[PDB]
Order: sequence, then structure tokens, then C-alpha cells
Amino acid sequence: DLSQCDREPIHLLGGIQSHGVLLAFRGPDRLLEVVSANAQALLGRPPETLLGQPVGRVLPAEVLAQWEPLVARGSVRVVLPAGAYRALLHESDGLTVLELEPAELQPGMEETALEVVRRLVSPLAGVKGTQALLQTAADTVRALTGFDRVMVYRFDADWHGEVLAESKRGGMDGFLGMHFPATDIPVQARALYTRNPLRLIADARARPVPLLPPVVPALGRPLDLSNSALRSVSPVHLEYLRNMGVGASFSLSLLKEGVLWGLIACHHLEPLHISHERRRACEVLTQLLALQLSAEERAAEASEDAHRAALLGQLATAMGEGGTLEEVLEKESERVLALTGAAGVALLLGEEPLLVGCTPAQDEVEALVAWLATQPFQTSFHTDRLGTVYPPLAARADVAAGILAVRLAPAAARFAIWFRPEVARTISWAGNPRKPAEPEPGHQRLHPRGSFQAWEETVRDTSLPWKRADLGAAEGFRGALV
Amino acid sequence: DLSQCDREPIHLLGGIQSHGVLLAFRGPDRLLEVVSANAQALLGRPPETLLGQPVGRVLPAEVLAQWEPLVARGSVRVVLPAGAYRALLHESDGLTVLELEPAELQPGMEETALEVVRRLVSPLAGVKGTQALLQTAADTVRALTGFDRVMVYRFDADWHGEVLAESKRGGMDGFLGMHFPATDIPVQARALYTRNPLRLIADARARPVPLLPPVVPALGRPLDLSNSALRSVSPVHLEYLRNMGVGASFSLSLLKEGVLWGLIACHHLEPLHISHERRRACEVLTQLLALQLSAEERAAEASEDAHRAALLGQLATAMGEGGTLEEVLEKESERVLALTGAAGVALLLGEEPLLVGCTPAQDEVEALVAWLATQPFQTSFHTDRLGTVYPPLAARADVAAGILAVRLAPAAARFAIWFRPEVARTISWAGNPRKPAEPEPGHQRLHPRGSFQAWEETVRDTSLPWKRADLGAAEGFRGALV
Ligand SMILES: *C/C=C1/C(Cc2[nH]c(Cc3[nH]c(CC4=NC(=O)C(CC)=C4C)c(C)c3CCC(=O)O)c(CCC(=O)O)c2C)=NC(=O)[C@H]1C
Ligand SMILES: *C/C=C1/C(Cc2[nH]c(Cc3[nH]c(CC4=NC(=O)C(CC)=C4C)c(C)c3CCC(=O)O)c(CCC(=O)O)c2C)=NC(=O)[C@H]1C
Repeated sequence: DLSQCDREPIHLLGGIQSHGVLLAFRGPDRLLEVVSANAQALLGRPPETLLGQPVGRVLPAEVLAQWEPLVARGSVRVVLPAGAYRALLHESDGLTVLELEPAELQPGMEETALEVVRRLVSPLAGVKGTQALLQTAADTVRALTGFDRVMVYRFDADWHGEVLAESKRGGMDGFLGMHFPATDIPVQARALYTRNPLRLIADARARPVPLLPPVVPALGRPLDLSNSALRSVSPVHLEYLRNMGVGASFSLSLLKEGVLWGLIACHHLEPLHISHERRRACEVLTQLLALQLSAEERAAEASEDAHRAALLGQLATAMGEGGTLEEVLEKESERVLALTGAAGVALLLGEEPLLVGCTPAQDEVEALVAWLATQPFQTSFHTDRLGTVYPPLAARADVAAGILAVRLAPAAARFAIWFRPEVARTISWAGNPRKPAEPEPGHQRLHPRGSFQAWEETVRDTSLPWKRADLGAAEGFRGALV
Repeated sequence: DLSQCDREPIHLLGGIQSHGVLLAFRGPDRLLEVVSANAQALLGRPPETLLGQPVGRVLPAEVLAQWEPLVARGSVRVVLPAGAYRALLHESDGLTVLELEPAELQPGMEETALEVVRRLVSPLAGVKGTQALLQTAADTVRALTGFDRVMVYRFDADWHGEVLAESKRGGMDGFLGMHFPATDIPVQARALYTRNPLRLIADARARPVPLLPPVVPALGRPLDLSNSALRSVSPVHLEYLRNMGVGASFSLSLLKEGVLWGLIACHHLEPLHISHERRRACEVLTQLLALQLSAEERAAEASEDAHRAALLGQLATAMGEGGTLEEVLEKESERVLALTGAAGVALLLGEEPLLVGCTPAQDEVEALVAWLATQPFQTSFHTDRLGTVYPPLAARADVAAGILAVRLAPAAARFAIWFRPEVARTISWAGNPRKPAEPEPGHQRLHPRGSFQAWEETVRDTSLPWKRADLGAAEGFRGALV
């Protein structure tokens, strides 16, 4: 359901965090437009008094010698008097949208950047599992701008997610597993994160600094601050960090192969401005955690599912050295079930079902086969919820939560079914998940929580996943019968 | 092993590069021992002299201050009065080796490194090929190194290689798709190069500078320069360089899962010296693109299995729809001969066989299974020189030159089979391959072929190799047949 929580724009609010400068430009012969009410304190002359007038009479020679490499490169460092801000410029609704914002004072990005990477590459990064690859990234990021807590929120099936990492300092608090809503990182803001990686909260305590004039004439609405460098997050959100205990939040959204995945949150007690160069060079590492995952699952599967095929190679030679189904299936029944980490498996070979392992009762399975053949799957049908699809076997979960249809022939409702049982799973949650926001009596403008502390729910009457292998190994048996 | 090549003790041969200095520090109260002649270019007062003499008492105030940090971390910025060197160390052979050699002049090296780390990582990497993956790392290490010429070398099965890639400037002779031995980078140096990636040969033409006392006092044989940098090499190496038009060297070891997948050599038309932060920065780039293309191997594997399944999904419905095999194999005759990507199949499912593609005769089919029972193999026999191992039916250059066994029945003479033809594959041999290196009347000392010109080896009659996933679509077919 689209919510007042997800219908809400970003991109086109009010403007930029109180530490940049947006000086706009409309068409040919340069010429300023949408400015930034804070502009008369890093320039030299007030905003309203150069909102009509061209670049010649707005910027100093510095940035106007640099104007050419700017277009031509992306960003470009200029050391004009207040210090040495950035330059990052893109294209908007009809504009050249030049902004600067402070630059990096240490000459050990390059140096600390290159020792920090080596960690999250190495001669062989996967050694002691994937809680390391998650934990070294989360570490580095922390130990590459400095922070007092950072994790790896991962989204799942229903876009709700949890933190599989945690790097911290001498006795804060901090989350870990600890599920928290999907409403949070809403539909708006991972549709937008496919194209725009990271966001900087500079000083979550401090207030947003408007834009000039609040619309960009021609269009009618305000400016697309979407590709922005310093978009200011939103009331729904800082209302919702001033509880938590962040004066920051440093995110760099993952996506190895076009698909989102997680984030790396970075938290910090006191306002903190990491740079564009450092912001982007941890985007380089978020880009090295997404890759080295791609590589190992895309591997695991390869290395894991040989163990699968050595089952099916057992199950097939026995199958042809004394051809006799029931006899040869019994001895290699530990193998059948174990194809798929299963407890039970019926087979309909024409005659009566050969129930085999630790399955439910025959009178039951007969009703289960009619109900199947009167469903659509072109070959297979599985679920981790069971009672949800075919309620009759709800009550007797304990062996019946997840199944593998594998139609042996067309009209023939002969097949085999793999019963997979029931799993505990006491599952932690940051405040009661049943309610992830705060309606003000009319329900039109709302709030977050001030909650964030371990309300457990208990996933149960579900099972395990059915990961490409079960559903693939299993389709080996069905071609191995015909 | 064999000819004088896999003999040359290429770490105990004294000698060291002349820009560098490797001196050695023996015993407890850090106390000199072996110093590398030209050591008074950096200490005014002679090597000969202070082979006695405590550590700090032989080398400067400057460099003493920073004797502390390089124990802990082992790379310092000791900046002295002769363009300030820096010394990486390591403990070779029970004593401590300080390896004074030059700076990075230029403070981008790191900031530039980091940006070519991006070009070869940006999350659409390989979307004009693996080929394009190799030919980036070509132009990126090149930019790091200046070096006029970069290469990339895979060591195909028999240790002897190809140069997939290249990356030259203009009017630069080059081996684009050219092809040569693995005598060269021999037995010795593969074994050494698993242990350290890199090696430099900057001023090839520059003869070595002895390091006294020819042989390490209490051992004999020269110290052991194995895990040094500013060493030299088996002389008659930069030997077969003066036979080229190169006066430098840089070549890394791409290591992929711990086997040596080869190296990238950048050599220069005239001498050049790159740093040890700078060569760290390309050894870094090797253990990165390996991380990438390890995934790309794993990827097009899982994409090609999941392919073959879908192909076999169809196959086994033609199976279950009825008709006996011979009728089912009629059209799927087309589909099975595409299931190991071979020309035809032959059943032999008891009775007189099925020839059912572009097969040899009936009489030669049977001639194999006779012999195929004599020799080993539980389940399989994929060979490609099916005429070397087995001459009689070793003239089929057209119909069969690589066969595939499977036993449809354990201890029984029932094997189904897919033969596939000779394929002419033009090989642009670079120099003579009947001349790795012509010796001196004596056969006691070797210098190496002085002519690297294209040679034709048009190899009549083998198979396109037997790719894992292909190969792997056999244990199944055999299970889902009786
Ligand atoms: C329903 C509307 C609401 C909004 C709007 C809104 N939500 C977000 C996202 C968000 N929420 C979190 C919470 C959080 N604390 C942690 O420790 C972690 C990781 C472990 C998380 C995810 C985060 C981190 C985020 C976005 C990541 C970030 O802070 O950069 C946004 C994103 C701001 C944007 O526009 O980019 C917005 C606009 N917040 C609500 O509570 C509801 C009402
Ligand atoms: C029969 C004796 C022979 C030896 C002994 C030997 N040579 C080397 C050095 C070597 N060779 C290669 C191969 C190679 N890399 C390239 O780029 C090219 C041309 C494109 C070639 C042909 C390499 C990489 C090396 C290491 C240094 C270098 O090549 O730049 C060794 C080990 C090297 C060392 O001394 O440390 C040994 C033991 N080599 C022969 O070719 C024959 C004559």
C-alpha cells in the first residue's frame, strides 16, 4: 500500500544543508537562477543582487579558469579564500547547477585509502565465511572517515531488512541482527538509489537552508535536487534521528548487478563532514563488497552443488544394478531426502504412494495430490508457508511447511513431494514492528518512534528457503524417472 | 628437471640492481656482516670497511631515527642527502636486510592509482567481454608505469602460453594475438613467482654490482635474494632482451585461486625506475582483476549449467510422452547431439547401435567398445587426440577426433557416445619453436633465439576441448536413461 510515508517526494523540497552553495545558470551566456539563501558568506555580494546576472559577475577568476575542466571532468578543486571547497557540477531542468562544499585537508586519502582497500580485497577475502567480508567493509568505512558505529542493513523479499555487521567504540549502544521495518527506507528512496548512491547528513541538528526563488520559474515546482551533492534529507527523518542518538548518518547503498542489497549505515554522536573525495572513495569500497559477494555465491553454488550431484550419481547406479524401485529406493532413501535437506517424500508411481522418511499420514497425502493437479505449475510448486496455500496440513506443520511438486507426466497426477518441516527462529525487532511511525490524530502529518529496543516476534510455521539447487537437484530426479 | 634452464640458482647468484642497495645485518646487537659494494654512494665511507660495526654506527642519524618504525611496519621515508631513498625489508636467511632504493618524486602516484582502480572495477565491468577486462589492466598498469609496452600472458594447459592482450603507443612492434613457449619463465620461476608476484629489470644492459663476501660467511652459497626487490637475475635472461629492443622491466604474477594464470609484462625501449609504493599499486591491481574475473568464470558456468538443464528439461518430456527410445531419440537426436556440443551421438543400449548424426561406420563404433572394456574409467573417457591414444580410428579428421564415454550399466559393455571432429586452428608461432635457445658447441652455456618473427603451425586433427559444463551434462543423461 503506498502510504503518506511513500507518496511523500524527496528531490523537490526546499534545498541544501547549511554548508554548500548552489549558484544556478539558465541557457547560453551563463546567467544565475536558483541560488541558496546562504550564498552571501562564501561569495562576497548578496544573492538577490546577482539572481538575474551572469557568471562573469558572480564567481572569481579561479573557478572561471576552472569552468572549462569542470564541464570537462566532473568536479575540480579551487582554493578560493574561505578554504578549498569542491566543484562537482551536473545538468538539471535547464541549468548547469555548480555547487561547492568543503574539501579534504589531509593528503592521506590516497595513502589510508590504499591500505584500507587491501583489507577488503586480499590474497583470498573469503576465509572464515561471509560475516567477515561484511565485517571488514563495515570496519574499514568506520576506520576510513572515523565513526562510532556502522553496519550493513540488507533488504529482503518484502523490502524489510536487518544489520549483518557492527563496528563500534568503548561502550555506546548499537543494533545487530535486530530487524526493523520496511516503511523506513521506503519505495521512493531505493527507486532513487538505483541512480544516486550515497547521502550526507552534515549536521542533522541544524536546519535546512532554502532555495531562491522556491520554484525554478519555467517548470513550476522547485529544482531537481536529486543528483544534488548536498540534498538535506527530510523532516520525517532527522524528527527521527534526534531519537536514535545520531548527529549524522553516512550511507553508501550497494548493488553489484543492478539490484539494491544493503547500505552500510555510519552513525556519529556529533556533527561531522567527511568530504566528496572520501564519500566517493568509500562508494569505491561499497563497490568492492557488492563484487566479492557476486563472486562467492556465484561460486558456493558451483562448489556446493557438486555435493548435490554426487547424491544423484549414487542414486542412479544403485538404480541400475538390481533394477527394483522400492528395494533400491529404501537403501538410497537417506540420499533422496538429503538431496534437499528434507525429512519426508511421497512418490505416486501409479499404484499407492510410497511415503518414505518422516512424513505425515497417507489419508492426508491423497487430498494433497488432487489439490496440486488443480493448481498451475508447469512442472514444480514449492512454498515455505504451507498452511497458507493448502490449510489441511497447517495444524500438522512439524513436517509440512515446504514442499516440491515435480509433475512426472502430463495428465498423470503421478509425481513425488518432499515434506520439509518447522523451525523455531525467535527473531529480534527494534520496537514493536506492528506500528513503525506516529500518527498525529488526523493521520495526515506523522512522526517516527523513539522506540528502537528489542521487541521479539516469532516466525514459525514457515521453513527454510528453497535456494536454486533443491529446485534444480530435485528436477534431476523427475527427469531420472520419465 | 631438464635442460640447464631449470637449474640456474636464480636467488644465490650474488648481484643486485645498481640504483638500489641491499646490505645485511647479522646477530643480536644489530651488527653488520654483508654490504652490497656501491653502499658508499649512500654512506660516503666504503663498504669494505664496516662489516664489523654495529647497525647505527654504519648508517646515518637520519636513518637511525627511523630504524624504529621499520621494525614495526618495515617501510620508511628516511630522506637523506642524495635524493631520499626508502628501504623495505624482510629477514632472508637468519639475518635482516635493509634495501635502500629511490622515492616517488610525484604525490599523485597514489591519487592516480586509485582512479585506474575505478576504471577496472566500475560496476559494469565486462560488458564488452573478459577480453575487454584484460585490455583495460593493459592500459591502466601502463599509465601507472609509463612503460612503452604491456602484455598479459595466460599459460594454457601445457605451461606453454599465448599473449591474449597487449597495449602499445604508436610505431611500437607488438604481439597482439602472437604466441610462444614456457621454457623461458621456466619451472624455477613459476615456483618462485607463486611466492612473490613482481620483478623489475630497469637498466637491462647495466651489469650487476657484487655484494661481498661473495658467499655468506657461515653458510656458503650467496646470501639468498629470493624475496628482495633491487636484485638482478639469471644473467642470460636480460640476455634475450638485448635480442628485442627493451631496456627495462616490470612483470607481475596474476594469481587466480593460487595457480599461476600468468603475468603482465611492461618493458620499455630504454631504462625507467618505478617505486615500491608504485609497484605495490599494480601488484594491488592484479589481486583485484583476479577477484573480478574469478566471478566471471563462476558466472558463465552457472549461466551455462542452468542453460543445459532447461535443454534437458525439454529432452525428458519427449521421454515421458511415450514411444520407445529409438523414436524419442529420433528428433531429440537433434537435441542430444547438442547436449555435449558434439557433432553426433551413438547409443549402443544393448543391441546393434544407433549411429544418429555425422558418425563413422557401424563397424568402427563396435571396434571401440571392444577396446573400451580393456582400459580404465568408471563412468567416462573424454579425450581429444582420440587418434594418438588409439591410432586405428585415428584418421577421422572429419567425423570424430574426440569421444565421450558413459556406462549405462556398471560392469557391462554398454556405453553411449558423442564423437566430434578435427578443427584446423592457425597458430602464429612468434620465433622458431625448434629453438628455445641455441647453445655453444659444448651444450654447457645457452643464449636465446635472436629472432621473434611469425611462424605458422596449422594443427590438423584434434577436438574443440571438453568444457566442464558439457562434460557435466553426462552423469545426468546416464541417470535419466535405464
Ligand atoms: C514513511 C516515511 C518515512 C521516512 C522517510 C524517509 N526514510 C528514510 C530512510 C532511512 N531510515 C533509516 C533507519 C536506519 N537506522 C540505522 O541504524 C539503519 C541501518 C542500520 C537504518 C536504515 C535509514 C538509515 C534510512 C536511509 C539511510 C540514510 O540515513 O541515509 C529516508 C532517506 C532520506 C533520503 O531522502 O535519502 C527518507 C526520506 N522516515 C520514517 O520513519 C517514515 C515515517
Ligand atoms: C634455458 C634457460 C632459460 C631461462 C632461464 C630463466 N629466464 C627467466 C626469466 C623470465 N622469462 C620470462 C618470460 C617472458 N615474459 C615476457 O614478457 C616475455 C616476452 C613478451 C617473455 C618471453 C619472464 C617474465 C621472466 C622473469 C623476468 C622477465 O621475464 O621479465 C628466469 C626467471 C627470471 C629471473 O631470473 O628472475 C629463468 C630462471 N629463460 C629462457 O628463456 C631460457 C633461455
